[PDB]
Amino acid sequence: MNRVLYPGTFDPITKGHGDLIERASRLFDHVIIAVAASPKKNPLFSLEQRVALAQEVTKHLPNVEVVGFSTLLAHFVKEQKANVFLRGLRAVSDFEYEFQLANMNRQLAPDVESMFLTPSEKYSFISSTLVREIAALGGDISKFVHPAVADALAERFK
Amino acid sequence: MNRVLYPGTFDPITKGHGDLIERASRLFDHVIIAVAASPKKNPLFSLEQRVALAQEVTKHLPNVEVVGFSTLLAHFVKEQKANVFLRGLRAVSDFEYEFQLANMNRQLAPDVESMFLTPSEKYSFISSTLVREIAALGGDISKFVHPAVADALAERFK
Amino acid sequence: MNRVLYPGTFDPITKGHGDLIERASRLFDHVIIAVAASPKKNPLFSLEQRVALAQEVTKHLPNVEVVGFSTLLAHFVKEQKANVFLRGLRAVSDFEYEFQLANMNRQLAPDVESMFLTPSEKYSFISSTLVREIAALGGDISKFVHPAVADALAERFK
Ligand SMILES: CC(C)(COP(=O)(O)OP(=O)(O)OC[C@H]1O[C@@H](n2cnc3c(N)ncnc32)[C@H](O)[C@@H]1OP(=O)(O)O)[C@@H](O)C(=O)NCCC(=O)NCCS
Ligand SMILES: CC(C)(COP(=O)(O)OP(=O)(O)OC[C@H]1O[C@@H](n2cnc3c(N)ncnc32)[C@H](O)[C@@H]1OP(=O)(O)O)[C@@H](O)C(=O)NCCC(=O)NCCS
Ligand SMILES: CC(C)(COP(=O)(O)OP(=O)(O)OC[C@H]1O[C@@H](n2cnc3c(N)ncnc32)[C@H](O)[C@@H]1OP(=O)(O)O)[C@@H](O)C(=O)NCCC(=O)NCCS
Repeated sequence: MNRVLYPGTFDPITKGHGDLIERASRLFDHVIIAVAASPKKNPLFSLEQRVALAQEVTKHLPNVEVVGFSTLLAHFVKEQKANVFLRGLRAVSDFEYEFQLANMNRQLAPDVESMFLTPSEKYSFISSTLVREIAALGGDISKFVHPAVADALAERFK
Repeated sequence: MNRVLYPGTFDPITKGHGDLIERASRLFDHVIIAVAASPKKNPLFSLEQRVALAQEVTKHLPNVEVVGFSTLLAHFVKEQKANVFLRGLRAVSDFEYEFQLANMNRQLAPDVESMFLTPSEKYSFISSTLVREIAALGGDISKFVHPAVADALAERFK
Repeated sequence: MNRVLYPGTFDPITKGHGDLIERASRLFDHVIIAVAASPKKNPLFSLEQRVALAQEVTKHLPNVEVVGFSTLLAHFVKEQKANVFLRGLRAVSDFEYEFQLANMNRQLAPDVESMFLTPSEKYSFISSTLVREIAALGGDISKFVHPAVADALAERFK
Protein backbone atom coordinates (compact mmCIF):
# COMPACT_ATOMS: atom_id res chain seq x y z
CA MET A 1 0.00 0.00 0.00
CA ASN A 2 1.33 3.36 -1.06
CA ARG A 3 -0.33 6.48 0.27
CA VAL A 4 0.81 9.70 -1.31
CA LEU A 5 0.22 13.29 -0.15
CA TYR A 6 0.13 15.94 -2.88
CA PRO A 7 0.54 19.22 -0.95
CA GLY A 8 -0.05 22.60 -2.46
CA THR A 9 -1.87 25.89 -2.25
CA PHE A 10 -3.98 25.18 -5.35
CA ASP A 11 -5.08 28.80 -5.83
CA PRO A 12 -6.75 27.61 -7.92
CA ILE A 13 -6.14 24.03 -9.02
CA THR A 14 -5.30 23.95 -12.73
CA LYS A 15 -5.28 21.48 -15.63
CA GLY A 16 -1.59 21.11 -14.74
CA HIS A 17 -2.28 19.79 -11.25
CA GLY A 18 -5.08 17.59 -12.58
CA ASP A 19 -2.85 15.88 -15.10
CA LEU A 20 -0.53 14.93 -12.24
CA ILE A 21 -3.38 13.69 -10.05
CA GLU A 22 -4.69 11.54 -12.92
CA ARG A 23 -1.30 9.99 -13.33
CA ALA A 24 -0.77 9.58 -9.62
CA SER A 25 -4.15 7.94 -9.02
CA ARG A 26 -3.27 5.26 -11.61
CA LEU A 27 0.03 4.67 -9.81
CA PHE A 28 -0.96 4.63 -6.16
CA ASP A 29 -3.57 3.05 -3.95
CA HIS A 30 -4.42 6.26 -2.15
CA VAL A 31 -3.91 9.85 -3.31
CA ILE A 32 -4.49 12.66 -0.88
CA ILE A 33 -4.56 16.21 -2.11
CA ALA A 34 -3.51 18.30 0.85
CA VAL A 35 -4.58 21.89 0.34
CA ALA A 36 -2.50 24.18 2.55
CA ALA A 37 -4.11 27.29 4.05
CA SER A 38 -1.00 29.30 3.03
CA PRO A 39 -2.23 32.45 4.72
CA LYS A 40 0.98 34.31 3.81
CA LYS A 41 0.17 34.13 0.10
CA ASN A 42 -3.14 35.90 0.66
CA PRO A 43 -4.85 33.28 -1.60
CA LEU A 44 -7.56 34.57 -3.95
CA PHE A 45 -9.80 31.71 -2.95
CA SER A 46 -10.51 30.70 0.60
CA LEU A 47 -9.27 27.33 1.82
CA GLU A 48 -12.82 25.94 1.71
CA GLN A 49 -13.24 27.08 -1.91
CA ARG A 50 -9.90 25.64 -2.94
CA VAL A 51 -10.74 22.33 -1.30
CA ALA A 52 -14.16 22.49 -2.98
CA LEU A 53 -12.68 23.29 -6.37
CA ALA A 54 -10.10 20.47 -6.01
CA GLN A 55 -12.87 18.00 -5.07
CA GLU A 56 -14.98 18.94 -8.06
CA VAL A 57 -12.07 18.37 -10.44
CA THR A 58 -11.24 15.00 -8.88
CA LYS A 59 -14.67 13.52 -8.06
CA HIS A 60 -14.35 10.97 -10.88
CA LEU A 61 -11.24 9.42 -9.26
CA PRO A 62 -12.27 6.97 -6.51
CA ASN A 63 -8.86 6.66 -4.79
CA VAL A 64 -8.35 10.40 -4.66
CA GLU A 65 -9.42 12.31 -1.61
CA VAL A 66 -9.07 16.06 -0.91
CA VAL A 67 -8.34 17.74 2.46
CA GLY A 68 -7.46 21.20 3.76
CA PHE A 69 -4.79 21.73 6.42
CA SER A 70 -3.01 24.66 7.99
CA THR A 71 -0.45 22.87 10.15
CA LEU A 72 3.15 21.94 9.35
CA LEU A 73 3.43 19.65 6.30
CA ALA A 74 5.89 17.27 8.06
CA HIS A 75 3.45 16.79 10.94
CA PHE A 76 0.41 16.58 8.66
CA VAL A 77 1.90 13.90 6.38
CA LYS A 78 2.60 11.64 9.37
CA GLU A 79 -0.88 12.40 10.60
CA GLN A 80 -2.22 11.27 7.25
CA LYS A 81 0.13 8.32 7.43
CA ALA A 82 1.27 8.92 3.85
CA ASN A 83 4.61 7.35 2.98
CA VAL A 84 5.19 9.50 -0.09
CA PHE A 85 5.21 13.22 -0.90
CA LEU A 86 4.17 14.10 -4.45
CA ARG A 87 5.32 17.26 -6.25
CA GLY A 88 5.22 18.37 -9.87
CA LEU A 89 8.25 19.51 -11.89
CA ARG A 90 7.67 21.50 -15.10
CA ALA A 91 9.20 24.89 -15.96
CA VAL A 92 12.28 24.73 -13.90
CA SER A 93 10.32 24.05 -11.87
CA ASP A 94 11.68 26.49 -9.28
CA PHE A 95 13.80 23.57 -8.51
CA GLU A 96 15.72 25.32 -5.90
CA TYR A 97 12.96 25.39 -3.48
CA GLU A 98 11.72 21.87 -4.34
CA PHE A 99 15.06 20.43 -3.14
CA GLN A 100 15.24 22.76 -0.20
CA LEU A 101 11.71 21.55 0.60
CA ALA A 102 12.52 17.85 0.22
CA ASN A 103 15.70 17.80 2.30
CA MET A 104 14.18 19.88 5.05
CA ASN A 105 11.04 17.74 5.19
CA ARG A 106 13.27 14.69 5.18
CA GLN A 107 14.87 15.91 8.40
CA LEU A 108 11.44 16.40 9.96
CA ALA A 109 9.83 13.32 8.43
CA PRO A 110 12.66 10.85 7.62
CA ASP A 111 10.36 7.92 6.74
CA VAL A 112 8.50 9.85 4.03
CA GLU A 113 9.83 9.73 0.49
CA SER A 114 9.85 12.73 -1.80
CA MET A 115 8.72 11.89 -5.32
CA PHE A 116 8.23 13.92 -8.50
CA LEU A 117 6.11 13.62 -11.58
CA THR A 118 6.05 15.95 -14.54
CA PRO A 119 2.85 16.98 -16.28
CA SER A 120 2.08 16.34 -19.96
CA GLU A 121 4.08 18.83 -22.03
CA LYS A 122 0.76 20.36 -23.05
CA TYR A 123 0.17 21.48 -19.40
CA SER A 124 3.78 22.10 -18.33
CA PHE A 125 3.46 25.88 -18.65
CA ILE A 126 0.27 26.50 -16.74
CA SER A 127 0.86 28.73 -13.75
CA SER A 128 -1.79 29.31 -11.06
CA THR A 129 -0.46 32.80 -10.58
CA LEU A 130 -0.93 33.72 -14.19
CA VAL A 131 -4.24 31.98 -14.57
CA ARG A 132 -5.46 34.27 -11.76
CA GLU A 133 -3.96 37.32 -13.39
CA ILE A 134 -5.42 36.50 -16.81
CA ALA A 135 -8.85 36.06 -15.22
CA ALA A 136 -8.58 39.29 -13.24
CA LEU A 137 -8.13 41.06 -16.58
CA GLY A 138 -11.04 39.25 -18.26
CA GLY A 139 -9.06 36.76 -20.33
CA ASP A 140 -10.21 33.32 -21.42
CA ILE A 141 -8.62 30.74 -19.15
CA SER A 142 -10.83 27.76 -20.11
CA LYS A 143 -7.86 26.14 -21.81
CA PHE A 144 -5.77 26.16 -18.57
CA VAL A 145 -8.34 25.03 -16.01
CA HIS A 146 -11.34 22.82 -15.42
CA PRO A 147 -14.74 24.44 -16.28
CA ALA A 148 -15.78 24.74 -12.60
CA VAL A 149 -12.57 26.59 -11.85
CA ALA A 150 -12.97 28.90 -14.85
CA ASP A 151 -16.39 29.76 -13.53
CA ALA A 152 -15.30 30.33 -9.93
CA LEU A 153 -12.63 32.71 -11.29
CA ALA A 154 -15.06 34.57 -13.54
CA GLU A 155 -17.49 35.09 -10.68
CA ARG A 156 -14.58 36.02 -8.43
CA PHE A 157 -13.86 39.18 -10.44
CA LYS A 158 -17.55 39.99 -10.97
CA MET B 1 5.43 44.82 -42.65
CA ASN B 2 6.40 44.03 -39.03
CA ARG B 3 4.98 45.80 -35.98
CA VAL B 4 6.74 44.79 -32.81
CA LEU B 5 5.48 45.08 -29.24
CA TYR B 6 7.94 45.25 -26.32
CA PRO B 7 5.81 44.90 -23.17
CA GLY B 8 7.20 45.55 -19.69
CA THR B 9 6.77 47.33 -16.39
CA PHE B 10 9.79 49.64 -16.98
CA ASP B 11 10.07 50.81 -13.38
CA PRO B 12 12.05 52.63 -14.55
CA ILE B 13 13.33 51.89 -18.02
CA THR B 14 17.06 51.14 -17.76
CA LYS B 15 20.13 51.23 -20.05
CA GLY B 16 19.42 47.53 -20.64
CA HIS B 17 15.99 48.27 -22.10
CA GLY B 18 17.36 51.18 -24.10
CA ASP B 19 20.05 49.03 -25.60
CA LEU B 20 17.40 46.55 -26.72
CA ILE B 21 15.20 49.29 -28.08
CA GLU B 22 18.08 50.80 -30.11
CA ARG B 23 18.69 47.35 -31.57
CA ALA B 24 15.00 46.66 -32.24
CA SER B 25 14.34 50.02 -33.84
CA ARG B 26 17.17 49.24 -36.24
CA LEU B 27 15.54 45.95 -37.27
CA PHE B 28 11.81 46.66 -37.56
CA ASP B 29 9.58 49.22 -39.25
CA HIS B 30 7.51 49.85 -36.13
CA VAL B 31 8.41 49.35 -32.46
CA ILE B 32 5.89 49.96 -29.69
CA ILE B 33 6.97 50.07 -26.12
CA ALA B 34 3.96 48.79 -24.19
CA VAL B 35 4.29 49.88 -20.58
CA ALA B 36 2.12 47.72 -18.31
CA ALA B 37 0.46 49.28 -15.25
CA SER B 38 1.47 46.11 -13.31
CA PRO B 39 -0.36 47.08 -10.10
CA LYS B 40 0.60 43.85 -8.37
CA LYS B 41 4.21 45.06 -8.45
CA ASN B 42 3.49 48.36 -6.68
CA PRO B 43 5.65 50.39 -9.09
CA LEU B 44 7.88 53.10 -7.68
CA PHE B 45 6.86 55.29 -10.63
CA SER B 46 3.32 55.79 -11.81
CA LEU B 47 2.33 54.48 -15.22
CA GLU B 48 2.18 58.03 -16.53
CA GLN B 49 5.73 58.75 -15.22
CA ARG B 50 7.09 55.42 -16.53
CA VAL B 51 5.60 56.10 -19.97
CA ALA B 52 6.94 59.66 -19.88
CA LEU B 53 10.41 58.37 -19.06
CA ALA B 54 10.17 55.79 -21.84
CA GLN B 55 9.21 58.51 -24.35
CA GLU B 56 12.10 60.73 -23.24
CA VAL B 57 14.63 57.91 -23.64
CA THR B 58 13.33 56.90 -27.12
CA LYS B 59 12.13 60.16 -28.70
CA HIS B 60 15.21 60.21 -30.99
CA LEU B 61 14.02 56.99 -32.60
CA PRO B 62 11.36 57.92 -35.17
CA ASN B 63 10.00 54.38 -35.62
CA VAL B 64 9.56 53.94 -31.84
CA GLU B 65 6.32 54.80 -30.01
CA VAL B 66 5.44 54.45 -26.31
CA VAL B 67 2.05 53.42 -24.91
CA GLY B 68 0.78 52.66 -21.44
CA PHE B 69 -1.80 49.92 -20.94
CA SER B 70 -3.47 48.20 -18.03
CA THR B 71 -5.40 45.54 -19.91
CA LEU B 72 -4.55 41.98 -20.83
CA LEU B 73 -1.45 41.92 -23.06
CA ALA B 74 -3.12 39.41 -25.35
CA HIS B 75 -5.94 41.91 -25.92
CA PHE B 76 -3.73 44.94 -26.22
CA VAL B 77 -1.42 43.39 -28.83
CA LYS B 78 -4.47 43.02 -31.07
CA GLU B 79 -5.79 46.55 -30.63
CA GLN B 80 -2.26 47.63 -31.43
CA LYS B 81 -2.34 45.40 -34.53
CA ALA B 82 1.16 44.15 -33.74
CA ASN B 83 2.29 40.77 -35.01
CA VAL B 84 5.39 40.21 -32.86
CA PHE B 85 6.28 40.08 -29.18
CA LEU B 86 9.76 41.26 -28.17
CA ARG B 87 11.33 40.31 -24.86
CA GLY B 88 14.87 40.71 -23.58
CA LEU B 89 17.02 37.69 -22.79
CA ARG B 90 20.15 37.88 -20.80
CA ALA B 91 20.96 36.78 -17.44
CA VAL B 92 19.00 34.82 -17.54
CA SER B 93 16.44 35.75 -14.89
CA ASP B 94 14.30 32.61 -15.31
CA PHE B 95 14.69 31.52 -18.89
CA GLU B 96 11.45 29.61 -18.49
CA TYR B 97 9.40 32.53 -17.06
CA GLU B 98 9.79 33.85 -20.61
CA PHE B 99 9.03 30.40 -22.11
CA GLN B 100 5.97 30.17 -19.84
CA LEU B 101 4.74 33.64 -20.71
CA ALA B 102 5.20 33.11 -24.46
CA ASN B 103 3.56 29.73 -24.42
CA MET B 104 0.31 30.71 -22.71
CA ASN B 105 0.28 33.97 -24.70
CA ARG B 106 0.70 31.75 -27.76
CA GLN B 107 -2.56 30.29 -26.50
CA LEU B 108 -4.33 33.67 -26.13
CA ALA B 109 -2.75 35.33 -29.17
CA PRO B 110 -2.04 32.48 -31.60
CA ASP B 111 -1.13 34.82 -34.44
CA VAL B 112 1.59 36.76 -32.61
CA GLU B 113 5.18 35.57 -32.72
CA SER B 114 7.39 35.69 -29.62
CA MET B 115 10.88 36.92 -30.27
CA PHE B 116 13.99 37.48 -28.18
CA LEU B 117 16.95 39.84 -28.30
CA THR B 118 19.92 40.21 -26.08
CA PRO B 119 21.43 43.49 -24.80
CA SER B 120 25.15 44.32 -24.93
CA GLU B 121 27.15 42.47 -22.24
CA LYS B 122 27.89 45.85 -20.72
CA TYR B 123 24.18 46.18 -19.80
CA SER B 124 23.39 42.52 -19.17
CA PHE B 125 23.36 42.80 -15.42
CA ILE B 126 21.17 45.82 -14.70
CA SER B 127 18.13 45.06 -12.53
CA SER B 128 15.28 47.61 -12.31
CA THR B 129 14.70 46.33 -8.82
CA LEU B 130 18.21 46.90 -7.65
CA VAL B 131 18.28 50.27 -9.37
CA ARG B 132 15.25 51.23 -7.28
CA GLU B 133 16.76 50.01 -3.98
CA ILE B 134 20.18 51.53 -4.70
CA ALA B 135 18.49 54.85 -5.52
CA ALA B 136 16.33 54.59 -2.43
CA LEU B 137 19.44 54.37 -0.20
CA GLY B 138 21.18 57.26 -1.90
CA GLY B 139 23.54 55.19 -3.99
CA ASP B 140 24.64 56.52 -7.37
CA ILE B 141 22.60 54.94 -10.17
CA SER B 142 23.73 57.12 -13.11
CA LYS B 143 25.72 54.22 -14.56
CA PHE B 144 22.59 52.11 -14.93
CA VAL B 145 20.07 54.52 -16.39
CA HIS B 146 19.56 57.34 -18.87
CA PRO B 147 20.14 60.83 -17.38
CA ALA B 148 16.42 61.66 -17.45
CA VAL B 149 15.72 58.48 -15.54
CA ALA B 150 18.51 59.37 -13.10
CA ASP B 151 16.85 62.76 -12.42
CA ALA B 152 13.48 61.10 -11.80
CA LEU B 153 15.05 58.66 -9.34
CA ALA B 154 16.85 61.44 -7.48
CA GLU B 155 13.71 63.49 -7.15
CA ARG B 156 11.70 60.38 -6.39
CA PHE B 157 13.12 60.21 -2.88
CA LYS B 158 13.34 63.96 -2.10
CA MET C 1 45.46 42.11 5.77
CA ASN C 2 42.13 41.26 4.16
CA ARG C 3 38.96 42.37 5.90
CA VAL C 4 35.88 40.62 4.57
CA LEU C 5 32.22 41.55 4.97
CA TYR C 6 29.41 38.99 4.99
CA PRO C 7 26.17 40.86 4.34
CA GLY C 8 22.73 39.32 4.74
CA THR C 9 19.39 39.76 6.43
CA PHE C 10 20.03 36.76 8.73
CA ASP C 11 16.42 36.34 9.84
CA PRO C 12 17.56 34.31 11.62
CA ILE C 13 21.16 33.20 11.17
CA THR C 14 21.39 29.51 10.35
CA LYS C 15 23.82 26.61 10.50
CA GLY C 16 24.18 27.34 6.78
CA HIS C 17 25.43 30.83 7.55
CA GLY C 18 27.43 29.55 10.49
CA ASP C 19 29.32 26.99 8.42
CA LEU C 20 30.31 29.68 5.91
CA ILE C 21 31.45 31.96 8.73
CA GLU C 22 33.54 29.15 10.23
CA ARG C 23 35.18 28.62 6.88
CA ALA C 24 35.75 32.36 6.52
CA SER C 25 37.39 32.77 9.99
CA ARG C 26 40.06 30.23 9.05
CA LEU C 27 40.82 32.17 5.90
CA PHE C 28 40.72 35.80 6.88
CA ASP C 29 42.25 38.01 9.49
CA HIS C 30 39.00 39.90 10.01
CA VAL C 31 35.41 38.84 9.30
CA ILE C 32 32.50 41.23 9.71
CA ILE C 33 28.95 39.95 9.68
CA ALA C 34 26.89 42.84 8.34
CA VAL C 35 23.23 42.30 9.17
CA ALA C 36 21.10 44.44 6.83
CA ALA C 37 17.95 45.98 8.38
CA SER C 38 16.01 45.09 5.21
CA PRO C 39 12.64 46.73 6.06
CA LYS C 40 11.26 45.76 2.63
CA LYS C 41 11.22 42.17 3.88
CA ASN C 42 9.53 42.79 7.25
CA PRO C 43 11.94 40.56 9.22
CA LEU C 44 10.55 38.29 11.92
CA PHE C 45 13.30 39.50 14.29
CA SER C 46 14.34 43.10 14.78
CA LEU C 47 17.76 44.21 13.56
CA GLU C 48 18.94 44.30 17.18
CA GLN C 49 17.71 40.75 17.83
CA ARG C 50 19.22 39.42 14.63
CA VAL C 51 22.53 41.15 15.47
CA ALA C 52 22.44 39.58 18.93
CA LEU C 53 21.75 36.09 17.57
CA ALA C 54 24.64 36.43 15.13
CA GLN C 55 26.91 37.54 18.02
CA GLU C 56 25.90 34.58 20.13
CA VAL C 57 26.54 32.07 17.34
CA THR C 58 29.92 33.61 16.47
CA LYS C 59 31.32 34.87 19.79
CA HIS C 60 33.72 31.94 20.01
CA LEU C 61 35.49 33.17 16.86
CA PRO C 62 37.86 35.92 17.97
CA ASN C 63 38.40 37.42 14.49
CA VAL C 64 34.65 37.51 13.73
CA GLU C 65 32.57 40.57 14.58
CA VAL C 66 28.88 41.36 14.00
CA VAL C 67 27.50 44.71 12.89
CA GLY C 68 24.03 45.87 11.98
CA PHE C 69 23.45 48.46 9.27
CA SER C 70 20.59 50.13 7.47
CA THR C 71 22.49 52.07 4.82
CA LEU C 72 23.61 51.17 1.27
CA LEU C 73 26.05 48.20 1.29
CA ALA C 74 28.46 49.89 -1.13
CA HIS C 75 28.66 52.80 1.29
CA PHE C 76 28.76 50.73 4.53
CA VAL C 77 31.57 48.55 3.27
CA LYS C 78 33.68 51.75 3.01
CA GLU C 79 32.65 52.74 6.50
CA GLN C 80 33.93 49.30 7.63
CA LYS C 81 37.05 49.45 5.47
CA ALA C 82 36.57 45.94 4.17
CA ASN C 83 38.04 45.05 0.77
CA VAL C 84 36.07 41.81 0.23
CA PHE C 85 32.40 40.92 -0.02
CA LEU C 86 31.50 37.39 1.00
CA ARG C 87 28.44 35.61 -0.31
CA GLY C 88 27.37 32.00 -0.03
CA LEU C 89 26.69 29.78 -2.97
CA ARG C 90 24.53 26.67 -2.74
CA ALA C 91 22.58 25.29 -5.72
CA VAL C 92 20.75 27.87 -7.84
CA SER C 93 19.98 29.80 -4.65
CA ASP C 94 19.50 32.90 -6.74
CA PHE C 95 21.17 32.43 -10.03
CA GLU C 96 23.23 35.44 -10.78
CA TYR C 97 21.01 37.44 -8.47
CA GLU C 98 24.40 37.12 -6.97
CA PHE C 99 26.22 38.04 -10.20
CA GLN C 100 24.08 41.11 -10.94
CA LEU C 101 24.51 41.96 -7.26
CA ALA C 102 28.22 41.58 -7.62
CA ASN C 103 28.58 43.51 -10.83
CA MET C 104 26.31 46.36 -9.70
CA ASN C 105 28.30 46.66 -6.49
CA ARG C 106 31.40 46.55 -8.69
CA GLN C 107 30.18 49.83 -10.11
CA LEU C 108 29.55 51.37 -6.73
CA ALA C 109 32.57 50.07 -4.82
CA PRO C 110 35.18 49.17 -7.42
CA ASP C 111 37.96 48.51 -4.89
CA VAL C 112 36.03 45.74 -3.20
CA GLU C 113 36.20 42.18 -4.51
CA SER C 114 33.19 39.84 -4.56
CA MET C 115 34.00 36.38 -3.32
CA PHE C 116 31.97 33.23 -2.87
CA LEU C 117 32.23 30.16 -0.70
CA THR C 118 29.98 27.17 -0.64
CA PRO C 119 28.79 25.56 2.63
CA SER C 120 29.24 21.92 3.62
CA GLU C 121 26.73 19.79 1.67
CA LYS C 122 24.97 19.17 4.96
CA TYR C 123 24.06 22.87 5.15
CA SER C 124 23.48 23.55 1.46
CA PHE C 125 19.72 23.38 1.80
CA ILE C 126 18.87 25.39 4.87
CA SER C 127 16.48 28.25 4.10
CA SER C 128 15.94 31.08 6.63
CA THR C 129 12.45 31.60 5.28
CA LEU C 130 11.57 27.96 5.67
CA VAL C 131 13.08 27.82 9.13
CA ARG C 132 10.82 30.73 10.14
CA GLU C 133 7.70 28.98 8.83
CA ILE C 134 8.56 25.59 10.38
CA ALA C 135 9.12 27.36 13.69
CA ALA C 136 5.86 29.30 13.31
CA LEU C 137 4.06 25.98 13.03
CA GLY C 138 5.84 24.40 16.03
CA GLY C 139 8.21 22.13 14.10
CA ASP C 140 11.63 21.14 15.37
CA ILE C 141 14.30 23.37 13.80
CA SER C 142 17.30 22.33 15.95
CA LYS C 143 18.85 20.60 12.91
CA PHE C 144 18.88 23.94 11.14
CA VAL C 145 20.03 26.46 13.77
CA HIS C 146 22.24 27.01 16.83
CA PRO C 147 20.45 26.25 20.17
CA ALA C 148 20.24 29.96 21.02
CA VAL C 149 18.53 30.58 17.69
CA ALA C 150 16.24 27.62 18.38
CA ASP C 151 15.41 29.14 21.76
CA ALA C 152 14.57 32.58 20.33
CA LEU C 153 12.21 31.14 17.70
CA ALA C 154 10.21 29.19 20.34
CA GLU C 155 9.73 32.34 22.45
CA ARG C 156 8.79 34.34 19.36
CA PHE C 157 5.80 32.08 18.73
CA LYS C 158 4.38 31.73 22.25
C1 LIG D 1 4.58 22.24 0.31
C2 LIG D 1 4.53 23.75 0.51
C3 LIG D 1 5.45 24.15 1.65
C4 LIG D 1 4.93 24.48 -0.82
O1 LIG D 1 4.40 25.83 -0.77
P1 LIG D 1 4.45 26.75 -2.12
O2 LIG D 1 5.41 26.13 -3.13
O3 LIG D 1 4.90 28.16 -1.78
O4 LIG D 1 2.98 26.78 -2.78
P2 LIG D 1 2.51 25.60 -3.74
O5 LIG D 1 3.14 24.32 -3.24
O6 LIG D 1 1.00 25.49 -3.74
O7 LIG D 1 3.01 25.87 -5.23
C5 LIG D 1 3.50 27.19 -5.47
C6 LIG D 1 2.81 27.78 -6.68
O8 LIG D 1 2.45 28.98 -6.38
C7 LIG D 1 3.72 29.97 -6.67
N1 LIG D 1 4.13 30.58 -5.47
C8 LIG D 1 5.08 30.15 -4.59
N2 LIG D 1 5.15 31.06 -3.58
C9 LIG D 1 4.25 32.05 -3.83
C10 LIG D 1 3.91 33.21 -3.13
N3 LIG D 1 4.35 33.81 -1.92
N4 LIG D 1 2.97 34.04 -3.62
C11 LIG D 1 2.33 33.75 -4.80
N5 LIG D 1 2.66 32.62 -5.49
C12 LIG D 1 3.62 31.76 -5.00
C13 LIG D 1 4.67 29.25 -7.26
O9 LIG D 1 5.36 29.96 -8.36
C14 LIG D 1 3.93 27.98 -7.77
O10 LIG D 1 3.46 27.98 -9.04
P3 LIG D 1 2.68 29.12 -9.84
O11 LIG D 1 3.69 30.02 -10.54
O12 LIG D 1 1.84 28.41 -10.87
O13 LIG D 1 1.72 29.96 -9.03
C15 LIG D 1 3.08 24.17 0.78
O14 LIG D 1 2.27 23.10 0.51
C16 LIG D 1 2.84 24.56 2.24
O15 LIG D 1 2.79 25.74 2.55
N6 LIG D 1 2.64 23.46 3.22
C17 LIG D 1 2.34 23.59 4.66
C18 LIG D 1 3.07 24.70 5.45
C19 LIG D 1 4.50 24.23 5.73
O16 LIG D 1 4.68 23.07 6.09
N7 LIG D 1 5.60 25.16 5.55
C20 LIG D 1 6.97 24.72 5.79
C21 LIG D 1 7.46 24.03 4.50
S1 LIG D 1 8.71 22.82 4.85
C1 LIG E 1 5.42 41.42 -20.03
C2 LIG E 1 4.34 41.13 -19.00
C3 LIG E 1 3.18 40.35 -19.61
C4 LIG E 1 4.98 40.34 -17.81
O1 LIG E 1 5.35 41.34 -16.83
P1 LIG E 1 6.79 41.20 -16.11
O2 LIG E 1 7.74 40.55 -17.12
O3 LIG E 1 6.69 40.34 -14.86
O4 LIG E 1 7.38 42.64 -15.70
P2 LIG E 1 8.61 43.09 -16.56
O5 LIG E 1 8.11 43.00 -17.98
O6 LIG E 1 9.05 44.50 -16.23
O7 LIG E 1 9.81 42.06 -16.36
C5 LIG E 1 10.05 41.53 -15.05
C6 LIG E 1 10.52 42.67 -14.15
O8 LIG E 1 9.58 42.94 -13.29
C7 LIG E 1 10.18 42.70 -11.78
N1 LIG E 1 9.25 42.09 -10.92
C8 LIG E 1 8.64 40.89 -11.11
N2 LIG E 1 7.80 40.67 -10.06
C9 LIG E 1 7.90 41.74 -9.21
C10 LIG E 1 7.28 42.04 -8.00
N3 LIG E 1 6.32 41.37 -7.19
N4 LIG E 1 7.56 43.19 -7.36
C11 LIG E 1 8.46 44.08 -7.89
N5 LIG E 1 9.08 43.79 -9.07
C12 LIG E 1 8.79 42.62 -9.74
C13 LIG E 1 11.27 41.96 -11.88
O9 LIG E 1 12.21 42.42 -10.83
C14 LIG E 1 11.79 42.25 -13.31
O10 LIG E 1 12.64 43.27 -13.27
P3 LIG E 1 14.11 42.98 -12.77
O11 LIG E 1 14.40 41.52 -13.04
O12 LIG E 1 15.05 43.86 -13.56
O13 LIG E 1 14.22 43.25 -11.29
C15 LIG E 1 3.83 42.45 -18.38
O14 LIG E 1 4.14 43.53 -19.18
C16 LIG E 1 2.32 42.33 -18.06
O15 LIG E 1 2.03 41.86 -16.98
N6 LIG E 1 1.30 42.77 -19.06
C17 LIG E 1 -0.18 42.77 -19.00
C18 LIG E 1 -0.90 41.98 -17.88
C19 LIG E 1 -1.09 40.53 -18.36
O16 LIG E 1 -1.47 40.31 -19.50
N7 LIG E 1 -0.83 39.44 -17.45
C20 LIG E 1 -0.98 38.07 -17.89
C21 LIG E 1 0.42 37.61 -18.34
S1 LIG E 1 0.34 36.34 -19.60
C1 LIG F 1 23.86 41.92 0.51
C2 LIG F 1 22.34 42.06 0.47
C3 LIG F 1 21.93 42.90 -0.73
C4 LIG F 1 21.70 40.63 0.36
O1 LIG F 1 20.28 40.74 0.14
P1 LIG F 1 19.40 39.38 0.16
O2 LIG F 1 20.26 38.27 -0.41
O3 LIG F 1 18.13 39.56 -0.64
O4 LIG F 1 19.02 38.92 1.64
P2 LIG F 1 19.91 37.81 2.34
O5 LIG F 1 21.35 38.26 2.32
O6 LIG F 1 19.41 37.60 3.75
O7 LIG F 1 19.89 36.43 1.56
C5 LIG F 1 18.66 36.06 0.95
C6 LIG F 1 17.74 35.48 2.02
O8 LIG F 1 16.69 36.23 2.11
C7 LIG F 1 15.71 35.74 0.89
N1 LIG F 1 15.31 36.81 0.06
C8 LIG F 1 15.98 37.34 -1.00
N2 LIG F 1 15.24 38.35 -1.51
C9 LIG F 1 14.10 38.47 -0.77
C10 LIG F 1 13.00 39.32 -0.85
N3 LIG F 1 12.61 40.40 -1.69
N4 LIG F 1 11.99 39.21 0.03
C11 LIG F 1 12.03 38.25 1.00
N5 LIG F 1 13.11 37.41 1.08
C12 LIG F 1 14.14 37.52 0.19
C13 LIG F 1 16.40 34.82 0.24
O9 LIG F 1 15.56 33.84 -0.45
C14 LIG F 1 17.18 34.17 1.40
O10 LIG F 1 16.35 33.59 2.27
P3 LIG F 1 16.31 32.01 2.33
O11 LIG F 1 17.25 31.50 3.40
O12 LIG F 1 14.92 31.54 2.67
O13 LIG F 1 16.70 31.43 0.97
C15 LIG F 1 21.87 42.71 1.78
O14 LIG F 1 22.95 43.34 2.35
C16 LIG F 1 20.70 43.67 1.48
O15 LIG F 1 19.60 43.20 1.21
N6 LIG F 1 20.78 45.17 1.50
C17 LIG F 1 21.94 46.01 1.79
C18 LIG F 1 21.51 47.45 1.42
C19 LIG F 1 21.72 47.57 -0.09
O16 LIG F 1 22.74 48.08 -0.51
N7 LIG F 1 20.73 47.05 -1.01
C20 LIG F 1 20.95 47.13 -2.45
C21 LIG F 1 21.84 45.95 -2.82
S1 LIG F 1 22.46 46.17 -4.48
